Amino acid sequence: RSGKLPKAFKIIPALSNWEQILYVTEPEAWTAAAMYQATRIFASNLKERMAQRFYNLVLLPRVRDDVAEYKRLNFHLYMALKKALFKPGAWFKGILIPLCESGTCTLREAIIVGSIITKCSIPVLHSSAAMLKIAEMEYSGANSIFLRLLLDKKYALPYRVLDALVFHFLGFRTEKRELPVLWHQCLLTLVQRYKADLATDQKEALLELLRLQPHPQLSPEIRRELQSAVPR
Amino acid sequence: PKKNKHKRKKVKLAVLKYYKVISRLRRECPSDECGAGVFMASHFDRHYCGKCCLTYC
Amino acid sequence: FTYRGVDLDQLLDMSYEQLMQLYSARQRRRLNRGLRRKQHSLLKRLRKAKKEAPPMEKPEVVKTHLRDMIILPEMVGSMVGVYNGKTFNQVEIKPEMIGHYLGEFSITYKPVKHSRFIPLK
Amino acid sequence: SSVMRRNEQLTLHDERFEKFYEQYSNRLQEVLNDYYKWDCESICSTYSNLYNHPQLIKY
RNA sequence: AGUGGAGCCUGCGGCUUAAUUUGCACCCGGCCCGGACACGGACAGGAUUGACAGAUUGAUAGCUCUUUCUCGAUUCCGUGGGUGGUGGUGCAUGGCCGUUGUUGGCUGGUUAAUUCCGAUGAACG
Ligand SMILES: [Zn+2]
Repeated sequence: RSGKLPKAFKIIPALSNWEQILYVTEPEAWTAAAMYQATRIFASNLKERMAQRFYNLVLLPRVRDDVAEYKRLNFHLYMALKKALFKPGAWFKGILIPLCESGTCTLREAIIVGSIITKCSIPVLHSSAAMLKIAEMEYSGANSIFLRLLLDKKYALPYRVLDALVFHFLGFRTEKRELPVLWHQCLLTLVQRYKADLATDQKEALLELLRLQPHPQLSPEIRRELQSAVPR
Repeated sequence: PKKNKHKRKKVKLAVLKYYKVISRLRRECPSDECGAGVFMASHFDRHYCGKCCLTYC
Repeated sequence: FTYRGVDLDQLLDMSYEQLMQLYSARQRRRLNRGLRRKQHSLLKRLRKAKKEAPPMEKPEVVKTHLRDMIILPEMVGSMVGVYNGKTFNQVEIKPEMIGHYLGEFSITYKPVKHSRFIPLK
Repeated sequence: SSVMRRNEQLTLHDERFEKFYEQYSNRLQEVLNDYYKWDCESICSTYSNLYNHPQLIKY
């Protein structure tokens, strides 16, 4: 619940055989505050790779079955997951992207950890790498929130990243599946933030993308954002 | 009774205390992970290493 | 002073196991059930506070919530301020305070301290 | 990758992405040893109304 | 037969009280964390992260008060009657349950015991 933690638990960052130590500690059976302190000490004095391994093995199933059980996130696990965001690269490669290729991510998980993304200023380079990687893999109902909020981060976008994004949207050219309102919201955020970095061919390509896949509510906004855009 | 958050003391030129002019003004921790620059905090009764929690008294 | 015919000096010399034979039935039952970690902690704290006290006047104040603490004969002369829920009350430990709990000496409630019509027409 | 590209306007940054997509003891003994009356209405009763009267001009 | 009389107990009022919760909810103290957007500040001269020891404290604690060691952009200060999101809530909305027959088919320790735990399928209407 609370109090000082024992000194035999703060030595696991300095202990080589961490796997058997965490295995003997009954991996299905801590509480949330123990996760908060453990993630604090495994993101504070620990290096990148084994912290990523900790994120892959322990933190992701814990947050997943917690939000599967209570349909929300506990306070202490939320604080732990933010303290995992204190190390950007390990948390992206250990929680975020494994949840992306998990394929079973729901809207609640995506919106919660995307809000966690929103509340912290992440580095531009490695986030742009994450942009490219989330652009390469397939579209579900969860990664769209990540696209929308990460474009709402409003960082200096690299142009290989923008090429990957427009390549993805050209990948959504001739599909007949009913795109959500949030898809048009993502497109609106992109054409609101990075309309200046789009060349004329990108503008017209998004124009027939608007033509073949229209929206009675949000497509005129994308139309007027494309038509009132000043290039570089 | 509001709990104010702790603020780190912005000390002026924290680098400029371990060197002269050459040598190391503070001790070096002899551990495996720490060394060749990990200077050694010299409190009025002890010495501490700020990375892997070495303790000398 | 004397307590059950026994003076304070050999009371301090008196052992823990047969100290119960002069105490009351509730007292003896509690000492049979043994003092827990908080009580031993406050015993050590009181002994420490009596340790560096200057040898002419009484030691400093030790404050606690332990209302279910019993006064033991070693505590005689300590300055203890026990909680009543809102504030701390400081009390002497007198030799004749031996059979009573600490919580008796800080009362948790304040006492209760609590034009006819005549027709003119 | 793609086929339609920048063609203009000042590529600043070089997009180092190769480390991302292709990525995927006496101390223990010594810490083991270390382990082991008035209110706002009634006050109006004490106010006087007969001290600082201005001069009255009669008719 | 009583109650209304008396003592005690209890329920509503009222009085005291920090609270005497209400048609553990109450009180006294100590932790934890509390948006982005816009603009103006500090920031590699270094923003910020972790920390031993001692203490404050009813108690201990880098979650606090001293003493400098380390991590380095993973940043942190202020003002908005501007939105708001781990919010609460209703409607249309796609999938999925339950709802309105018939015949077959043992490594281990443990107990009085084929005892206990422990590993471990088919058709017909
Ligand atoms: Zn070191």
